[PDB]
Parts: sequence; structure tokens; C-alpha cells
Amino acid sequence: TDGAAGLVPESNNEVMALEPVAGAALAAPVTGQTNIIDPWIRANFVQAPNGEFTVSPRNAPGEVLLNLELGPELNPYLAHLARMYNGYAGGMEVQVMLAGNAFTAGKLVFAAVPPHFPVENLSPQQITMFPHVIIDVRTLEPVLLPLPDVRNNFFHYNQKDDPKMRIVAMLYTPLRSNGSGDDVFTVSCRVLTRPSPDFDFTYLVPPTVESKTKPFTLPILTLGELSNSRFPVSIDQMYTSPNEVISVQCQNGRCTLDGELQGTTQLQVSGICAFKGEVTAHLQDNDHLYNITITNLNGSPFDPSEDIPAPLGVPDFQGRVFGVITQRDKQNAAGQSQPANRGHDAVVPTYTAQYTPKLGQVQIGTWQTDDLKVNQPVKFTPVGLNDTEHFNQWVVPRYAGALNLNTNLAPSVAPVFPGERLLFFRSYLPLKGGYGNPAIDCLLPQEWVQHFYQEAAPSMSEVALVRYINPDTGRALFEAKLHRAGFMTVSSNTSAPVVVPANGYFRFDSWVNQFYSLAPM
Amino acid sequence: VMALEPVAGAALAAPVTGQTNIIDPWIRANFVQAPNGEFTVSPRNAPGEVLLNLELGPELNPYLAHLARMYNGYAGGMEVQVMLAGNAFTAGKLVFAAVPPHFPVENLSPQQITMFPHVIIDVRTLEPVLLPLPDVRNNFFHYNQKDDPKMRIVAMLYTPLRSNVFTVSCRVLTRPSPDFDFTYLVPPTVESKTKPFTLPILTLGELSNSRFPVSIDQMYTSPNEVISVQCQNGRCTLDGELQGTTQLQVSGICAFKGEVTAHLQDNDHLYNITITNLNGSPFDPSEDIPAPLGVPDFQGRVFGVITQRDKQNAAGQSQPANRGHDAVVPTYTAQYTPKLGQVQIGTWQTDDLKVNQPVKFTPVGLNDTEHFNQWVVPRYAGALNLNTNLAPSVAPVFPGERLLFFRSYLPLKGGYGNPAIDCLLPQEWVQHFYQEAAPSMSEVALVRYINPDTGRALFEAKLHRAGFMTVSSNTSAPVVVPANGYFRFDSWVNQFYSLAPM
Amino acid sequence: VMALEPVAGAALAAPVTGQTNIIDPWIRANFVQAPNGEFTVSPRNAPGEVLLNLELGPELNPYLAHLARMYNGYAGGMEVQVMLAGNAFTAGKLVFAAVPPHFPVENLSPQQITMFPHVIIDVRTLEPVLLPLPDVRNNFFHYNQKDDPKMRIVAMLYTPLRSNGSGDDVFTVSCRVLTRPSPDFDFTYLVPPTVESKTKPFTLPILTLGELSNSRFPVSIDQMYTSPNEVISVQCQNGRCTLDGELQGTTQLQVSGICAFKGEVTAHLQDNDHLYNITITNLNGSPFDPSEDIPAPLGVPDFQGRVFGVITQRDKQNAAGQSQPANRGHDAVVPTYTAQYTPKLGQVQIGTWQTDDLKVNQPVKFTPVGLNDTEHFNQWVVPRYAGALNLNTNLAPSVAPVFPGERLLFFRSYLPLKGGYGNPAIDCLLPQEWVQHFYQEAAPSMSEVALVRYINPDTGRALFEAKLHRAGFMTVSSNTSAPVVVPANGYFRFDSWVNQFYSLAPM
Amino acid sequence: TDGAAGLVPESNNEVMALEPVAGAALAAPVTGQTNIIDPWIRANFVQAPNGEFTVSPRNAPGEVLLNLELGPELNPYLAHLARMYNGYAGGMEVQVMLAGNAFTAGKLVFAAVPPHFPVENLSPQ
Ligand SMILES: [Zn+2]
Ligand SMILES: [Zn+2]
Ligand SMILES: [Zn+2]
Repeated sequence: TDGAAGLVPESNNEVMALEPVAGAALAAPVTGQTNIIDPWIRANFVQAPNGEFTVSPRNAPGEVLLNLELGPELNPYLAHLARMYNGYAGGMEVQVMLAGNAFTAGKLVFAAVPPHFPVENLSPQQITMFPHVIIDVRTLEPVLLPLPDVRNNFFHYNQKDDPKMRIVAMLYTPLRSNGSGDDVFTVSCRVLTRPSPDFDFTYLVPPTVESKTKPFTLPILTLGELSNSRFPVSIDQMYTSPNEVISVQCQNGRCTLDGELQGTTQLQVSGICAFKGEVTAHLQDNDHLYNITITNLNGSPFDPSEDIPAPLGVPDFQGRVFGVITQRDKQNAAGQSQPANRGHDAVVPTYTAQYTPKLGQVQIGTWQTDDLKVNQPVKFTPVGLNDTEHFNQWVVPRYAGALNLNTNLAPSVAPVFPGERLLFFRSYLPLKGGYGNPAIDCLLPQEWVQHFYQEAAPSMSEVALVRYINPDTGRALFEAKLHRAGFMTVSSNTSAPVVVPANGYFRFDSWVNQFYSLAPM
Repeated sequence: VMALEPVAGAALAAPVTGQTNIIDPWIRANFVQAPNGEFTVSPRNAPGEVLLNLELGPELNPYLAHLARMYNGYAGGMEVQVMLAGNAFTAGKLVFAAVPPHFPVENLSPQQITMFPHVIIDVRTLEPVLLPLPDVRNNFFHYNQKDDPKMRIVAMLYTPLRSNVFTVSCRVLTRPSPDFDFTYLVPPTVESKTKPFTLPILTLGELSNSRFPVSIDQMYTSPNEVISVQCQNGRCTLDGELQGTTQLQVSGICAFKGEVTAHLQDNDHLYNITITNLNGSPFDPSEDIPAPLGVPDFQGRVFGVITQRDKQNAAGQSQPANRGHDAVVPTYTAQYTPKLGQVQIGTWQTDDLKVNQPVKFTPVGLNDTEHFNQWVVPRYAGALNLNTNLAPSVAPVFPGERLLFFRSYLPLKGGYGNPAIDCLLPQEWVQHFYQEAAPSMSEVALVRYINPDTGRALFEAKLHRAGFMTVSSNTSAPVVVPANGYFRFDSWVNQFYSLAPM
Repeated sequence: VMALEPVAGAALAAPVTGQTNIIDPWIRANFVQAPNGEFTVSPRNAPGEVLLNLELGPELNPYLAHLARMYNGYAGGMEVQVMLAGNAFTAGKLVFAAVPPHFPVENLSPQQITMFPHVIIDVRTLEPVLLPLPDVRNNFFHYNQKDDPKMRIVAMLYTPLRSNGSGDDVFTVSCRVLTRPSPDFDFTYLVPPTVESKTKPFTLPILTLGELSNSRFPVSIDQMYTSPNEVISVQCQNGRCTLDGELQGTTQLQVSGICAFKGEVTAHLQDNDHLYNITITNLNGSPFDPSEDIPAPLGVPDFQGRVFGVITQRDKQNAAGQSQPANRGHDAVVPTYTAQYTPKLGQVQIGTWQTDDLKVNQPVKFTPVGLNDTEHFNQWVVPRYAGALNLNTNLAPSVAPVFPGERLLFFRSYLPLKGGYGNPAIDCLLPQEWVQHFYQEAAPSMSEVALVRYINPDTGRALFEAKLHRAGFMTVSSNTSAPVVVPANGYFRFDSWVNQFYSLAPM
Repeated sequence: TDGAAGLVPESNNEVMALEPVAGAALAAPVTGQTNIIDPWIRANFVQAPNGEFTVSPRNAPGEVLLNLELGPELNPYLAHLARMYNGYAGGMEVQVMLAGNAFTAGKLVFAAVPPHFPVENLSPQ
């Protein structure tokens, strides 16, 4: 009050033109129990899981900075309480703290959008056709907004087929500043929620049984415990994307945060860059080549009319993968009816016309060792690459050879905010011979893929804001954006190994959108 | 029929707390089954053994166990009811008593348990009986982190129970007394000591072996001459403690890395190697470990590939050179001493290795089945040294039970055979137990293998606190299952629970 | 304000205690600065950084910490006052939360600290704010002996600092925390003063660098020397004693007992040099039980090398001179890297250059001087105390600086030789006088790290600061390895107990 | 008042917790004359001979910036008057003007130390 010298506006005197809407007392004669809530949660403002957003000079006017659907997932206490109830009815109370510096100048607009109205293409003047309020970014005392639960039935259920009343923020001015120094004056804003007096839960169910109420969590695993999801080795370091790479497409190690596997991704660590089949041919060139009818990795025949580009776990890059193939006979030739065994080196070229794993054929090679039976089962175990000839890790091989197209591919991913590049997890691979130091970068570790598949929690936004925490210092090193497609982006200008301690971990902070300005590394 | 004084709740602790919260009144309506409310009574039991031991807490109710992850303390009592399931031919009686906080219950006679507040019931009954469990204490309230003793319910057989094989199934259902309340709101799901125990929902085609880096293909019951095992990779309690040479990464099992420091000559060129840790740290043999985490823990001849990348880039002018060849690590011989810090290898008639250059091992399988006995832990310091800091040996104690394994088949290089590596837990279970690290409310858990389409449980086993599973079977055979089955945590039991025959 | 209900104090404990004591009313008014109550907020910080982590108790107020050594117990809360130093052309916010006793505060999110009783204050606030720190417990009062956890109060950066700088230095908000007792704080029961342990405060002796001495060899201290780049984790066996006064390894109390042994002679051989195998007892005269939990008898050397010294012999029976026994004393060398130096088994072998004058079966006494030569001189290798056929058991743990950018701080002392070329030195962690003072005082450690400062006596200002750990070693925040150039008549002064997250000023 | 735009604190509202101490009227029955002082010197603030000190960014926190012993040499008029008297009894009144710029930020602490207490090694707490 007295600390600010009269340089900023102290309070906002403007209301939304909304009517008092009924809550859960309307739903009383048709529901079952009408449970209650602890009175400390009712009367204290707590930061929402959609809490953080920033206004920056990189933002253009007319961008949607905030889009809050009504629910019990707007409060971190109600989000834990709502996992043992069946439904709800009622509104919330939202508080926005946006007290910026005294040298900046900008304005924001908040509006109330009805249930079945589309929000995807609002102009800056269409948002003034709703009950709205205009707030500048220098106000000291925080503003209060309603969220009144307009509906046409008695209460809601935990199903996803009823649209609800939203609040929508938009940038309304360019956020200029007339400070004398060239210093960062980017405004940091917070959103704090508490339930209305007319809010209640409905009906006690078993806890943590229903979907639609599971929360998103990250596992606490350090960088030394992570594993690569494109090759069966361990993760060495993190490494930013070069200026030539702007979008990637790599069918292994891909999973959305909702828990959907895409491309040829699977869950087993041992099944990456590996296959299993039956030798059907013999080719006598300078080197020895064989044809293998591959199956799935569990022991079932591979149907080519499945909705996948390849059998799950095949190599997804151009190169020459080096490994060891082994044989075990289906019959019993000798030794108390024990089968005999052979195991030799191999090489799988994936850029040629003989690597068509969607059709069913994978052709390998062994150098000058033609000791391999026909019509016996085989298994491939990858070690690395034999040479860096024709090694490009960002080109997808043709899974049906030439004269065909790849189908059901996972989509490409790229950053969109200005000044941001991709953040990879880099492991260095062994070679058989030659000069090189190759590397394979993955989007996600394999443990995160398994965790996202087991939890199957929904996503309340498109981007999640994480931070890299050093546990021996207790101070955050950098922050990043975890996208719903399953990739991370950072705000940097170089391409270099990120030098961090290897016993640090990522911590989930908040849900943001695609206009959040990251802090520069 | 009991008679005790009325005992206060958390309203006594009002002037020394912060918030004075309340609770949902609809939780006091239904009786909900306890998370450790399963026990059986059989005519193989005798009066004198304690069949049930329930300590008072918020974990006796699945709604209070969910609410207790956002609060800090509690005080108050709970109400208990018990159901039995027996026909008219059973003939016995069973007694339930209320035992104070600091009383020793070790070898109580059945005629001494009647000197408490008690009830006695016939087994041929059809109605559930009620047990009041108050909260006697000499402090103001309880914390969720410190653990002082509390008031119990102790069950025991009272008459032999001659039944004219037939196992009576009993269940416990609890609900909170009206004087129960919590203390102080905290961030939810961040304290320990209130996290419930769960298993991952993963099918058998998604789990990998924890002793050799390959996949699991079938379950197996232990043979008759194998009565106790002691392995080092894959040892983990249900609390999250990693014992032995156990780590979390799948890609590092039976693997190591270091420097080539010496050279010997024989039929096959040899190459002595000084090893380090897998993360890249110098190994100190003054730690309390058997050996470097992840080294092989059985006696055999491990066949793999050794790769070498140089440390200077002189050849080629921008990048360093690369050498990769096969290897054998014999773990039964005299020069396999990873505790001391040296592991010797062998390549057949191939000499292209360079000394003082960093290397790496990648296991593929074995090559020869001679000296392959997978239940001997090798001498990690050679001779003239006892193995220190080993993981304890595990063995069933109930009559008729044997070990359930997770079998996986290994690739050989040459010769004849079909070897098999058996493990206790999969690697994903070890990972889950390390991340969640929920406490153990008892010593033995109870799981069931479930067909997920119909919901029917196919068989059941006993998952112990030490990290192993035992079934009740008479033969040694593969377990035949549907393709999408998994395990599910059911209850916490004691050592007197009789399993259904497999 | 923080949503907290009133909590009872020492008036709750009235019908279960016997004396009804009061204190001075002037202490209940003055605001005294907390011992670790200061922090600065910088533009480099990120949201979610913990800044205070204070805790309730009589150790906040140095008047109550002096009165607490007369009484038997206490109960009650305090009043906290937070001041800031900013101006009107700034932006940023802080949060102050109230954490219960048994709740672990370990890397909390900035969202998760809003789920406590909290206030959110801007960095522009002109007036100092007042927070309550109540005494939540599940008993009637606390005892001065039995320690139990108490309610903490935690500060955290909520929103980063936005300001424009002045020049080559950026703006910085500095904060101070002051406390005073609540009107319901009180003590319980008058006892004799300074009798009970657990109330004794930790101090350091006022001895300068010229008056102290080495703890791994009986030589005086020469200088201070930061650890090299290839030295990251040491493990010695002499000079090891925790701040609570527990002697670890083979550490004893006497200065003259370092690298010294005593016992009888049993054997004689002469392959080249004279050998004289020697059985050993303790340094007081008791037979050494080899099954003791100690790694070796207390005061044997703890490094590889060839310790050159003088061995004397005084025989039991009186041969001549009217019942006065005879004497002899020569030079010898004990090598510690060979397979003959087994003090855990009970045998130490010496070596004498061509002097066959040492009678067997008469007791001896070794007095070390220096080294034989710099051959096999590795001062950071623990010798095999049982030779071969056994490994070293029950040692002291290894110590290492875990903070990014910190090195160990040693006490360097040079050493004489018998012959040859070199300038060797023995580095120790703590002096012997610090070990003796910590053993005699036995004051408890309130935290895991203590903060000390080197003091120049004529100006009274600090030259550098270091972190004294509970295990008995010091670390400084320096990036080189060089002798520390300070005046020789300086000493250290104990400042406060800090956390494991205190960043030292760069040296 | 109005020239500073509300950018700086205008006044300090804090006292030291000291009691009223007697002066030279206590010493009357044992002394000789009890002389007096010109009333213009009594009611006007004059700069002390220890008058000037600065706070700078070169200063470390915890430095003693000011140490005033009681005497008649704290006033330039009393220091000239005191050269013809034998003794004194009583206190003084000190005024510190420290009105700095509106962009700076710092704090000072002033304390009252008894007669026979050592001041050479005070910590900030
Ligand atoms: Zn061929
Ligand atoms: Zn050779
Ligand atoms: Zn001799």
C-alpha cells in the first residue's frame, strides 16, 4: 500500500454482469447422499493446478492466455477429494494476482463463455460480446472472478460428454515498458481457487476406481537411472537440438501423456531393435545372406492388416545395426533329447531394398561364416552399429521397400514458440570398427513411457511445465515444457550438452499453454 | 457384551492443535472391508496360535486410508464386525479379546485371553458379531509418522474345531466410531507412512527378467530338491530396500565397464580388466556391498560382446577408433574378483585389443553348460575371503508350499542344452517397489492371478515382505495361464493362512 | 494473516508440574535477531527456493538459551518479525508457511506451499510483518533432555524479482528475521545450573594457528592448504572425532601417543638388516585384545611409508650398578606397507642399520621423529592392519565435499627425513587441541553443518569462512589449490548452525 | 514532504527501551558550585565533532560505523566551555540525518551499550 508510491493502480472496480446461479441444493431430491467438505478448504485460496501463466513481449495481442473449464480439478484439495465421489454441482471462485512492475504498461480481458459455444476462433472484439472485464497488468490487489455453473440438468457425472462454463483470458495490449535499462520485466501471474458456498459432492464410490479423475504425476527417477527408448543402452546426457533439425519423426519411444502408444513402440526394454522369426533362404554372395519370416515378439503370427507400420520393436532409422543371431533347434538331434545351438554375429542393413519388415521379410548378413541352418527359429540381439556408413537417425526407413508408402506413422513434432528448440536424451553407441562417435537421441526415457502407460491419467492442458531440480543444492537449474505429444522443448540459442549433475530429476510444477515464455538457459 | 469406559476422541486434543477439522458423516454408515481383513480357520490349527492381530489406525478403512493422505494426525476409535462361513458339521469356538497398549502378547494361554474384555462365538453361526475397539492412550493425539503402540484385537481358537480339508473363510469389516477425527491439513500424497501398497498392472508379455537382461515367457514352480535359494540380482523388499548387487536399469544387468590393464597368453588371449561402477565413478571396496552393482551372480561362462572406444582421436583426425569383439567371463574361476576390482575375460584366438583403453561388456547368453549351477553365489574376492554383506536366503516354512519362479530361457553359443534362468521378482516390480516405497502392514501379502475379462481369479500366492512368492502345489510344472492375466493385491495376512490348492 | 487458532502454552502444564516459575519482563519485549535469520533475494533465483526453514525452541533467543541451563523444561511459542529492504521500483513476492512437527519438508513445489497456513507478501512492503509460531505438541511440556520435533516456519520465493540494475552490480533485496517470546512461553522447574547436558552450547577454543598442533604426527602446524584436484574423498584413521565428541578409528587423546607403540621383543632374524619382531600392548600398559571393535591399537600410524624413529629399551631385572637396570637406544624404521606390519594381529617389525644391540624379551618403546625417505610415501592409503589373510574392518567413514564448487581444508605440516631429496608434508582434518576440546565438552550438535569464520585480530574482520561438518572436517569454497595466506595469529569463531544448502562466499 | 513523491519513508516510529536516568541535580549536596549554560546552546542542534560518516557499497555488513562515548566533547560549544570547569554530570541528545536517495535500499541498527561492557567483538546478533 505505502510501499508502492502511488505508481501503480491499487484496485480494480469492475464486475461481470452475471446472475446468481443455483448450485447443489437444486439437486437434492434426486441424488443419493449430498456429502460435505471440510470448512478449511472452503475459506482459503489455494493455487490451482493451472496456476502459472506469464505475459511477455514475445506475445502477440489476441492470444488466449488462460482457458479454465469448470470442474473439481481446479483445486488441489478437491482433486484429491473427487476420486471417491460420483458427481458434483456448483461453482468456484477464482483469484488472479498479476501485480507487475511500475514501468510496464498492458491490459488483459477476461470473459465468460457459455457451455456449447465454440472458443477456438475468438477475435479480440468477439470476446467483448460476452460478460467481460478489462484489467491492466499493474494492479496491486488481486481480482475476483465468478464461475457460476450454468447447466440444463440437476448435476454432473464424471463422464466427459457435458460442456461447462469457461473463463477465457486474452492479451489486449502489447505489454510495452519505458525502463531505462534493457532488463527483463516479464510479468508472472498466478491463479488461486477455492469452492463456492453452493458446491457439494454427490455419492460415495470406491476410491481411485473411475477414470476421468486420475491425476498426472511424474516418477522421481534421476538421470542416472533412466534408459534409452530407441536403443537398449543407458542414457548418458541431455543435449539440445541443432539448428538444422527443426522437426523429428522416430517411431520408437513415442507415447502421449494420456497413455497412448504410437508408432512401433512397446513396453519391454529388451525388445528394442530386436525381432524373432524363421530362416527361409540362403544367398551365396561374397557375404552370406539369409531371409527371415519375422513374427511378433510374443510368439504369434504377424498379420499385415493390423493398424501399425511394422512389427513392434523393429529398428526405426537408416543404418547397419550390428548384433548377434542365435539358433535353437525345434527338434532333438542328440544328448538326451537336448537341442543343439549356434550363435554368430550379424548385420541388418535398413536402407536397402531387402529390409521390408511390414511385408514379413528381414534380410540379414554374416561375414564369411556360412554356418546357419534353414527352417529353425532365430532371435536377434542388438549390440550397436558396425560402421557409420549411411547412418542417419532422423530418416524413417521404408517398411515395405520401394514402390510402396508408409502407413499409420506417428506424427512429426516441432516447437512453435519463438526462440525454442528441442531437448533430447543422448546415448553413445558402440561400433565394431572404424572411426566415429555416433549417438542416438530419444524424445522420452523408457521408464516415463511405462509410467504414462500404467497411470493413463488425462491431460488438463496441452503443455506441462517441469523444472530440473538439484537435490544436493536445493536450487532449480533450468525449466522446460513437456508437451502432450511426448517431447520436451527448451529456450536456448546453442547446441551443446546440458551440464547438470546426473542425480537430478524433473519436477512437475503446473499446467501451461503454448504461449508460456520459458526462462532462458 | 463387552464393558469398557467411554474414551475421548480428537476433541480432547483441541487446545494443542491448529485446525479442528471435520469428516464426512456418510462414512460412518457402511461397514467396509478392511485392507487386512482376511483370515482362515482350519482344523490343522490349534488353540494357542494367534490368528488375527489388528492394531488401531486409520488404515483399517479404505475411505479413511484415502483421507489420511491429506492430514497430519488422528485420534479416536473404530468399530469392527466379523463374519464366518461354516456349515453345520464344524464344531468349535473362537474368542476375540481387546489387549491394552503396552501389554506383551507372546505366548498367551487360551484361558488367559478370557481375562480381557472378550466375546466367544460358535462357528455354526449366521450373524456377524460386533467388536468395539477404543483408543486408550496417554497422550493427546497420534502422528502419522511416529509409531507408538496402540490398542489391539487378538483372535485365537478356543476349542479344537473338529470338522467332519474344510477351510473356514472369515472376513473383517470396519467403520469409524463417532469420536474419530483428523488433525491438520497438509499437501496430499507427499508424506510417507500413509501410502497404500499396490502392484503394477502389467501382463506377462511386458515384464523383463531381473537376473539376465531378457524377457520372461512362463511361470514355474520350484523342483523338490531346491528348498532354499540365495541370489543377488533382483533382491528387493516390499518397502523398497535394494539388497545385494541390485540396481534399477535393465540394460546394465550382467554388465560392467572399466580399463584393460594387463595381458596374459594361453590358448586364448586373455586381457585382465580393472572395473569401475556403471555410472562412471571410481570403485571403493570399503562400501557395504558384495560387489559392483550388476555383476553376474551365478557360476558359469557368460558369453557376450566387448567393445572398445579409444580416448584419443589421433587416427582419422577428428574422431577416435573402435574395436568390438566377443568375450567370455567365467565367474567360477580364481581371477574373477570384482570385490577386489579385477575381472578377466577371454576371446578365442583374436588379439585385436589395446591396453589402457576403456571397454564395456554386453551379455548375450552362455556358451557352455559345464559348471553352470545357478544357485551358487560366486566368491567375489576369490579364495581366502568370506562373502560379506550378502542378501539373506529365502525359504518357505508352511507345510506343502513351494517357490514360484519366473522362468526365462537363455541363448547358447555352442553345444547341446536348453538352459533356464529363474528369478524371484520381475524388474518392473523392483522398479515400482523402489519408486512408491509404501510400508508393509504385515509380513505376508496375498495376491491373486486374474482373468481380466470375467474377473475370475485363477490361483493365489503369498508375496512375502522379503520379496518372493510361494504357491501351494505338489508338482513342479509350468503354470498355464491366459495371455492377459496379471496379479492383484488383496490383503495382508499372517503365517497361518492356508492357501487354496493349485 | 496466517489462519491459525490459539494454542495453549505452559498454563496447560500447571497441574502436572511443581514450581510456577517466572522470567524477566524485559526479555518479553525486545526483538532479538535469529541466529540463521538472514537471506537475500536475487534475480538469479527461481521460484520454489527455500530461504529460511526456521524452527521453534529456546535456541532462537540467546537470553532464553542462557536461562535454559537453570531449568528442567519449557512450553510455549514465539513471535517472528520479518523486515525487507527494497524500494518502489521493484516487483516480486514471497510466501511464509506454517509447517507441522513431523511433516518432512524436502523439495516442495511452489504450488504445494500454498496448501499450508500462509501469507503472501510483496517485496515492496515498507512495514515489518509479524507472524505467529505456535507450540503444537501431543504432551504437556517439553523436557530439556528428551528432544522431540517442533513446528517449523518456512520461507519460499513465489515470484521472481523484476528490477532494473545500476551498473556492473544488480539490485538485491536483503531480509532479516527477529524473534521474541510469546506471552505464554515459560520455564518449569529450577535445577542446579550447568549440570544437565543437552543445554551446553557448542564453542571453539581461542587458540591461534601458531599454538595448535597436528593430529596425525607429533609436529606443529605450518600453514593451511586446500585440497588438490585429484583428491576428492579421503579416509584417514587419526584425528577423527565428531563435534559431539566421539573418537573414531584409532584416534586417542595424547599428543605423544601418535605413531607410537610399546611392548616386548620376541624374535630375531638377520637376512640383511636386523628385524626384531615386537609384540605390542596399548599405550597405557594393558594387554591388547585382538577381538576388540577398534581396527588397531590406538595411536599406530595410518599411512604407507617408512617411519624413522628412536627405539629405547629398559630391562626388567637389575644386572649391575647396585640394582639400577641398564639402558639402550638406537634408530629404527617401521615400514607400514609390507606384510610384516600387522598391528591388529599384534606384530610390528622394525629395522636397524647394522646395530646388533637390542636384547630380546625385554620391553621397548618407539618414539617417532620423521620419515626414512620419500619412497612409498602415500599419505592417503590406509594400510592393511591385519596384513594379508584379512581385510580392514570397522574403520572411520570416508568424507567428501558434496556441494558444487567446494574443496577440503587441510592443516599442512612439513616433515624431517633421515636422508634423501624431498619436501613432504602430512595433512590433517582437525588439530589435536580441537579433538581434546570436543571430547571434554561433548556439546550436542543442533544441526549437521556449523559455520565458522577466520578472524584477523587487529581489525576484527573476517578473512574467509568455512563449513565445519558433524563428522569432523572443514570445507571452503575455492577453485584453486594453494596455501592460504593469512596472518599466523588468527583463529576461528563459531557463528551459527546452518543447513546443507548454505552457499559460502567465494574465497 | 511533498517534494519526495511518497517514494521514501517519511518518519521512524521506534524508541529505545531505556529508563529516565538522573542528571546533575542528584550531585548537588556534594559539589561546589553547580554552574549553568547559555540557553541558546541548550535548545539548538549543532553538528558534533564526530559528525560525518558514510554508508557505501564497499562496506561489509556488521561494521561499526559509529561509536560515541558520552562526554562534553560531543558538542563544539560545550567543548570550548568545558576547558574552564572541573567536572560534569548528565546526558546528551543526538540527532542523525540520513536521508538517502529513493533508489537505494539498506538498514542500520543503533544500540545502547553499558559502561563496563566490551564493544570490540560485537556480532550482528
Ligand atoms: Zn552362404
Ligand atoms: Zn594375447
Ligand atoms: Zn640381527
